[PDB]
Amino acid sequence: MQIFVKTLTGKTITLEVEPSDTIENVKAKIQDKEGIPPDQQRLIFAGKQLEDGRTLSDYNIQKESTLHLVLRLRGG
Amino acid sequence: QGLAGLRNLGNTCFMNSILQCLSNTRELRDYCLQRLYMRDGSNAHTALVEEFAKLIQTIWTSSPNDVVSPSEFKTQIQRYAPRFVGYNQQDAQEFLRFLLDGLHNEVNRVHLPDDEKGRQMWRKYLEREDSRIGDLFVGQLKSSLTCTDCGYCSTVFDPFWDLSLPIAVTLMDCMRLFTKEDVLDGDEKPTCCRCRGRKRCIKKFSIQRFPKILVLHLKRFSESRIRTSKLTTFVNFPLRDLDLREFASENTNHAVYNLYAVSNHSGTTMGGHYTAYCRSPGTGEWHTFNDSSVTPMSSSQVRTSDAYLLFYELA
Ligand SMILES: [Zn+2]
Repeated sequence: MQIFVKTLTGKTITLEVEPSDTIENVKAKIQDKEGIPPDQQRLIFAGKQLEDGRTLSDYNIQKESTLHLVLRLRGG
Repeated sequence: QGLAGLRNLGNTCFMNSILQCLSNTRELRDYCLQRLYMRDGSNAHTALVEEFAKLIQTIWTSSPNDVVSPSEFKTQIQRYAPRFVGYNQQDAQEFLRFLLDGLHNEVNRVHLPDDEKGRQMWRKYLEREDSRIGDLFVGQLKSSLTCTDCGYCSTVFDPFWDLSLPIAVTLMDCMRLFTKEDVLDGDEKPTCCRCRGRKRCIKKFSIQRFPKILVLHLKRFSESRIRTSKLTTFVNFPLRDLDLREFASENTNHAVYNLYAVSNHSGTTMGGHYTAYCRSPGTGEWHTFNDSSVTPMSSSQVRTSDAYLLFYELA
């Protein structure tokens, strides 16, 4: 199925995935497309940050859903 | 009074900044102070909502220049998000996302026209995720994907608890960038389910349901061959009357917000400091919270290029 990612500049990119694909696998695809290292990506959907080790279906991500890609401004 | 500062436990200003923003989120604060939470989960755990609420109750029964320790609280958010176990510098929006997800889970009560599809998707979402926390933050995006070959418009509806906005500068500019017709072509060509082949498509967001509290997260980041850096662009956001009607899926649906809190970051993507500016629910007056230090400020000092998360309440 296809899903989208809204990237840092607001560009949207398109991924082909399966519900059973792991979030890490998704970040790997984003990296193929955008060259951001997976450890730097955070993906947000329905208010949850997607975690490595889960799959898309654990987050109920449907065909043509959009994941929102952000990085980090570390501070403390 | 609500002007207690929070103790920095070691690079925890990202955490303190968000907690003050939530402390001054009126309906969320009240929920804790009336302990409606005890009345109200996805598992057996309640200690995160308990310590969060006791922290808010302590801030709001405190005297100015009291400093409150969020130590007990931190111990509990760590169990949801082990990322926060240490005392490293961290991202406030990541923190906000895990914190609200944790609170939410602990008090969780659980072919058509597009309009109707949206309303049914929404019900499906609330059948799974329904809490007082969600009540406050949750909204619904509509995404329309139109094939430029056959003209089919495929619509889907995704819940959101905040919006992460590209930086175009005015806040409205950033919202227009978020909601613009995105042309999906070349390597991004989607498969049209009617054409059943890859076609140039146009994808566009609009807001189908507006939340009571709208958190906007500015994507202050730029990826380059040369370097990943923070964008320090000044994004001019209004204090009052942020009117989002032009972004609504339905023509009339009125959606006007006033600011009440801002989480500020200063630095790079790799390190820096956070503070908060927050308007007191009771008095309407703004204060700067920089950990243990709380000082009055004027609303004319609230817009700065350090703003990273904006907390708006629906008027
Ligand atoms: Zn088509």
